Amino acid sequence: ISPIETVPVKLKPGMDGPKVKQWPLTEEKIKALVEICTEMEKEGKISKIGPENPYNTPVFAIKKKDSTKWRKLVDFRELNKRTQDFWEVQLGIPHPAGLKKKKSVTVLDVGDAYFSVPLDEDFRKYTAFTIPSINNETPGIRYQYNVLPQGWKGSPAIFQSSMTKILEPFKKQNPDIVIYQYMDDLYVGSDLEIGQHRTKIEELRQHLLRWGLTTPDKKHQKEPPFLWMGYELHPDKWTVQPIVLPEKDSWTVNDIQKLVGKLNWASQIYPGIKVRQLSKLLRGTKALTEVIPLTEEAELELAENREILKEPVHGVYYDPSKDLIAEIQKQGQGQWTYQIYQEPFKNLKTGKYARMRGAHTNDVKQLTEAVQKITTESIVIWGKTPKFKLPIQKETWETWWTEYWQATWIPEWEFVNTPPLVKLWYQLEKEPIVGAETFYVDGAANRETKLGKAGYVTNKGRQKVVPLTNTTNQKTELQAIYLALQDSGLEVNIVTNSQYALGIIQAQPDKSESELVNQIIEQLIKKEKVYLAWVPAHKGIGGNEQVDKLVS
Amino acid sequence: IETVPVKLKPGMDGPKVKQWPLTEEKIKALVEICTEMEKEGKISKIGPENPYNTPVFAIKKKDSTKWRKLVDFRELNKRTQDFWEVQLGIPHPAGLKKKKSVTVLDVGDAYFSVPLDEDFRKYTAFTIPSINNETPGIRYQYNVLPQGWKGSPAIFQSSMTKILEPFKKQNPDIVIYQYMDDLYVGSDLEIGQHRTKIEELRQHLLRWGLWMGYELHPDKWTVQPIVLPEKDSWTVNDIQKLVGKLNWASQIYPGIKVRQLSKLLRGTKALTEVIPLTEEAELELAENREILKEPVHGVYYDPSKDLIAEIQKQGQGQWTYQIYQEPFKNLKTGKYARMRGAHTNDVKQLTEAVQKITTESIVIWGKTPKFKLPIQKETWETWWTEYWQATWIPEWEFVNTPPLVKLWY
DNA sequence: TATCCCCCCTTCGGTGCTTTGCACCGAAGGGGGG
Ligand SMILES: O=C(Nc1nccs1)[C@@H]1C[C@H]1c1ccccc1
Repeated sequence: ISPIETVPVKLKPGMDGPKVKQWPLTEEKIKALVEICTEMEKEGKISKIGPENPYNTPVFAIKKKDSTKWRKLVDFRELNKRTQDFWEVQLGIPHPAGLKKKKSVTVLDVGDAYFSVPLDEDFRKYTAFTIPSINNETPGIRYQYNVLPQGWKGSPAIFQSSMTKILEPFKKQNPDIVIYQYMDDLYVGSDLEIGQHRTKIEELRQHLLRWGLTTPDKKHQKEPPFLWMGYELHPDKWTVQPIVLPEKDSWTVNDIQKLVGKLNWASQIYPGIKVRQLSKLLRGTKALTEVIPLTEEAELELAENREILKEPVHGVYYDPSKDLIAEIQKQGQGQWTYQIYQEPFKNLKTGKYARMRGAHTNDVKQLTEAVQKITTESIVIWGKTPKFKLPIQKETWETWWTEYWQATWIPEWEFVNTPPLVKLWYQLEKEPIVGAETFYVDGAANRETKLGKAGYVTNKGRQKVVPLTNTTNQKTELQAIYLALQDSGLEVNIVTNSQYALGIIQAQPDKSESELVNQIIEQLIKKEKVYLAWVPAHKGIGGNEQVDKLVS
Repeated sequence: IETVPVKLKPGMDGPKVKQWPLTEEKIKALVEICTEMEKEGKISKIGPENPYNTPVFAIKKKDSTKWRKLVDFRELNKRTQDFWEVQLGIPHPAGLKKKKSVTVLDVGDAYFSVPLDEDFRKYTAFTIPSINNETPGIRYQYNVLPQGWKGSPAIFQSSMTKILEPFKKQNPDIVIYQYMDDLYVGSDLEIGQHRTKIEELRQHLLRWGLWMGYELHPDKWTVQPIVLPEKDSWTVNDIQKLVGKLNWASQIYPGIKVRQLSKLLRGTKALTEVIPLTEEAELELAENREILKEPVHGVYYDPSKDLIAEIQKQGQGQWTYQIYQEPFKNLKTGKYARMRGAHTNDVKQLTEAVQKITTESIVIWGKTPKFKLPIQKETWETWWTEYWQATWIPEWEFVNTPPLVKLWY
């Protein structure tokens, strides 16, 4: 064994170690001495300190985890917040699509490496644990950890630091050997011949044994496929582990959440996954034991997802000698899919974007949100922003970014004709229309009464006022614009006294959470030319003062 | 010199900021630069026990090929206990605005000779991420004064004064003011002699302790008052929009009166009808136009407040901005126009406008402003690094409400 | 009644201000994989 250095660990200042007794347990689930404890004491992972360590921690045996293997899962829920904080240095999880074409691949596993990495001397006392012996009728003996506990707050960071320190000399001495080290896995690949690669693997094993870490051949995976973090590595292919979707005839909300989660997990390779109808059932919902009915849309969506998943699909590994191309498609209701690839019909990765940013948004903005996401994911996974192949027309994009009040950009894209193509349905007018009808719209509502009036006046003299109930001033403004749009012809000039409504319709939305806005968009797309203008309120400007008195 | 102990303000802990993802070339440049720095001993690798982290970005300054490291210090500067007030950052030359030429020099490399206080070393930690998360982030720690920290010039003040004393001795025709890592050198003399003299100043600094160059002209800077349209025949829509603009201006200038202008709009006419102005209307319009032409009265800088900068997109590559401490007491209203080669990149235009505005604000008042960017946070954080060149970073907030304003166009 | 990571999704009081509703957002929990 080698003397791998320990890391100094302390509690948070001004607060001391916990003392938590153990909940009542069962004789079947426990022992007079938890038989693994004595063996670990002999092995050196645990020592005995009885009189002068008046600290404790909850200890139990797990039956659900690892197929009732009875793992010694000691719970440190209190000491975790009682101890100092740590900065975990790894953020995400490696993706095979970021891997290269390596001729020889071997996966090494380090079993119980946490219990092999030593713990700091001072902090050993704070991890004291005791267990009752028989039916909680005997006290038992109090022990204390000598190595890294399983599930302690600093354990992952400390183990990663120790393991990268161990692996540093070997990586330095061999630059051609690639070694992915995530948590408790060790993917090792190379461009060497198979025999020489296995020889290097044996040198790696002997090096780790010199450092006290062993890689048992029980978990040492020799030949492909190599199960890696739930993926199936092949010489020229990768695939997620085969998925077993719930085929239950009845569907609870818990089962629906399981379905959508497994569908999201399968979405990174299977194209065309949609979960919007299965999440509209999740919003609001009900008690988890309530048998949730399935809408026709939801069941059609599930059938389509099943027919997608009934065939196998696979990705390909990265090749730095080529370029990355991503094509975006539109799936309606605010759903988008992309197929990042390098050569046609062999896609490195796949995914979906279905978020709704804002109560009022349209196709162009959501496509910009999709490209801006794909960008940051591609940066994370490859370090290069891909070339986009968008459905938006170049003229439409130019118009949008030149006339929009924000700063928007898309890195580099070529227009691809794949319907439904993103296009702007309606445009407003910059100059008043010659020979159009002018409407002065105003709506006044008292919040203390939850009533109000909405209507308009016109230069040609026609007037209208409708009473309102259970609506706010904003609503009244939107309804006033709605009446002005409805009662007018294909060309109309509307004067409004509401910056809120003027900004909402000016943002040029296509879909909204408000039926008022949806109806307004339908009227506007039906119309041919529409102009909007804003005047101050209570300014005595023309018939606006009169209509204000009418709707007050 | 000796290390001056640095402590935080009472009751609040050090920085904890995540690291934004970087591209392949930026990561490679960062790795090479940090390897060289560690070999020189300027940084030391650190373990997991440090719970502090600040983001680091890689940039490439203009007219160069070498990459340059840039570490975001915003949080640490905001947390540090008064190395801008208790230390020599207070005095700002009121005559810096009135100079024909203002040059910007780079003096950040001089800070790498003074070690930092050991009790404060733990706070200046940063992480270098890896592609695809392939390896844990290579953490580090500064062994010397860090570039971009507000207390770094505070520490180096005692040496910078000594270095610059002879230059002010033989040549007291230049006003000198440094903000963080940069030195603003301004001379009121002819531009031809100005460039040759900086070479001597650069030579003097070179031998005692780089070949780039910047140029500003603070004299040719004016506040932009708002102006009403000047038309002979006025339409109903044009009169309504003019009255709206005057109502906007009324919150700023109390002298504006729109009683007669509102009296002119008395019934319902079509938007395209022409309304001829009356005598009283013309008189009121002339008075209001003179009031608007007159520079704003009552605006005074207050050091107890903070500067807030608005930015509006006016279209066709033109932007406007306003620096103020109170929303109706604007200190400087300006305008930016798209430069050649950047007419098709809103992120690039806004990023260069931010640098121009902050440089002007530093030169004028000696306090960088709090930006209010008209952009999405996600796309800004994604693409603002590819175009940034300054070695300092302001604090910006985002806005998603439309401005709707033609008041500044 | 195990820890910590990425991810998806909906629900929430909390501030801007665009007012006292409304738009917007970050902090949690409910799942998926480690
Ligand atoms: O060890 C591991 N092996 C595996 N490879 C493939 C599938 S599971 C998992 C990464 C480990 C982990 C699990 C729970 C909590 C913390 C950490």
